[PDB]
Amino acid sequence: IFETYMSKEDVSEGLKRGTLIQGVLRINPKKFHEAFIPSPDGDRDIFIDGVVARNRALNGDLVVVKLLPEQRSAKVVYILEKKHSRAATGFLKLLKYALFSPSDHRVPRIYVPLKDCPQDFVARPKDYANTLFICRIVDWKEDCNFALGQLAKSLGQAGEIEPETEGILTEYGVDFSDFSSEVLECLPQGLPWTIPPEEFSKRRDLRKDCIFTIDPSTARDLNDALSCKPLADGNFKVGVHIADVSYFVPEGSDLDKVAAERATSVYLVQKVVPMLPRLLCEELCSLNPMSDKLTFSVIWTLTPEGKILDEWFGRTIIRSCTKLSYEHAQSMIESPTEKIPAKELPPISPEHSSEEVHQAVLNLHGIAKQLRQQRFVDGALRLDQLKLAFTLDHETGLPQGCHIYEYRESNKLVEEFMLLANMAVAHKIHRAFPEQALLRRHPPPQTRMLSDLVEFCDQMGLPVDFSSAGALNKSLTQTFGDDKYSLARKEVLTNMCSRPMQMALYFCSGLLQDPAQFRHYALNVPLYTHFTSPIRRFADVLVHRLLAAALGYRERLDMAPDTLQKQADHCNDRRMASKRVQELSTSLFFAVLVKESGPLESEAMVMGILKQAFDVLVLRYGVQKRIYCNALALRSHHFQKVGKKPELTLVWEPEDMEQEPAQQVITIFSLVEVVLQAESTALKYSAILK
RNA sequence: CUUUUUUUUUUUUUU
Repeated sequence: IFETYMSKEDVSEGLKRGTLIQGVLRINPKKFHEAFIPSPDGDRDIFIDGVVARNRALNGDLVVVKLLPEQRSAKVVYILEKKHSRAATGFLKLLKYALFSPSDHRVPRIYVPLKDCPQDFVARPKDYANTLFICRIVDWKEDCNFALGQLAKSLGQAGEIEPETEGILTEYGVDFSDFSSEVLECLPQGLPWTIPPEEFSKRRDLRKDCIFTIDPSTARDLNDALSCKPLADGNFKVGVHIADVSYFVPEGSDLDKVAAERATSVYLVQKVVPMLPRLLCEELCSLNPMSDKLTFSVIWTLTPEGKILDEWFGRTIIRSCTKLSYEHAQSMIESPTEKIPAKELPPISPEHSSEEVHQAVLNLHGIAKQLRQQRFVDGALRLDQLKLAFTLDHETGLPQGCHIYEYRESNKLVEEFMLLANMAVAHKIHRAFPEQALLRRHPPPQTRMLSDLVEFCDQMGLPVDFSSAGALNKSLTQTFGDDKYSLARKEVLTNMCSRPMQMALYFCSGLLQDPAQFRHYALNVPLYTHFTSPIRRFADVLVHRLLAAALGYRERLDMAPDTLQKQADHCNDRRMASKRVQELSTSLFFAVLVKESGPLESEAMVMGILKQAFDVLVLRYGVQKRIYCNALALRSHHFQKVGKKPELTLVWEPEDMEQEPAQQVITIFSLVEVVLQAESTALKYSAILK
């Protein structure tokens, strides 16, 4: 039996008086009996014990609590915003009712009436033990330990790719359905679409320039293009061109409401959930080569060291000549003084030659190198962990093998100019409208648990400092490197260092009072926004509208500073849910590859020792498994610590008794060899020492 | 009714 809620007027009175504290609930996955909300001060988080004192609140919901008299303990007394999707995936069992158990251990256990269950489930239920179901919570009583739910549908067989993919898509709230006819009725009509003739005067015509895009090979939507031209005085004219999406998305139409509802596109291993209809996403706005397109552009005149001497914003019309990749661009970067033959090059428009593209990407790389060096001298921080990419089968969709996604120079050449374009646009739209502008901000990391990393790195002979961000980056660069063990050292230390960092936020400039909170911590800039990808995000469409209002092409936005804050608040959770969905898609496909590729042999580094287990990080792939002594064939094992440094001694079992048993020493940053083997569970495997 | 063990894994760029 729980406790009833209190009135909204009493919530407001006690929240203004100061007896109640609001905050976002976080629920421990490994032990569901405890919950945490962040403190408004910042000293230590607020504890909520039990399931009863959580009071029907779910993970991610923004609740209001009251502290018990005496870590400080509180109980949930009200819920303002229900931020959880209230849906789950799981299994149906039997005990008037039937039991539903979700896979997630934070979601409670659900009663479903047998009217919702299918017609042959009550008799012979043995075949419905590996069937995935989607169930939605609709009501939870004050006197029931179990929620009441409605069964949506049957997903499929548990352990497959598409039932689990659609289940994890549905559990986070990603709308992966199709667009209604009231959305496609706002699209432009006429299959051979052409540019209207009144737009040859309000936009600048750059059809004769050398214009190119550099994008991955498995990409159908293109959001940006680049151009470089050498001047006659040793300078460069560099132009960045962004697809004009806001011309095709008017304000107030249902297309704009749908694009604001699904605030971003979700990219998975096998497919993509878009933001716009396929016409706008793939033909009209996506800058395919050999076609005239309407863009919105920023053009600079830069020195060879990359210093701004001129700036011009404005709407233009381009015609791209080629579509390069990240592999051809590396070929022309790494062949500076040799003509690459045309057999290994993509097709190009006949108006231009490959010499122009070759010298253009050489000049852009030359500017981008100096921009990188100046940005990291200035104090930018970059904590890059390891990401892997799979190779699929064209007839069944199963993975064949995974490789390591390498961050080459062509991913930096684009990134420097995109950061330059965002840095220009943020300054322009902040000096134009100081009370309505959409910008990003990164808070400084938490002071409480950065100190724990300080006392951890005080030991173990590691000379790092966390006084700033550029100091942290220069310390992680200039301590160890260029080895086979030092790179694993770098990976384990980066994995520990990325834990106290906060998450970046969209915000409106008319609600924060001081300019200290406008700062972006990791790039070390005072102003930042997103502008260069309007097909993938809706915040860039908002920035396009604001900058077109700032340039005098249209009237000022008629939206309040609270509407922009609400839209940014929606975009933040949409981005977070999208990132979580791609993480689980990567985990799903790796588990499928492990099960269908036998045991996998790799090396690992120990990053944590417990009494009966220790945690490794697999170097070849990038996952963090746990190894238990119960699965080991040892004679004995002993745990020691001296100077707060853990120590594990393993005494193995010899194959013959006429020989002294071997010894194994396990401490932090130790290189071991492991093998990954799937087990009888559908989506589970284990790591075992070899 | 629920895991072979105390929460926080982030930033940037392109898909």
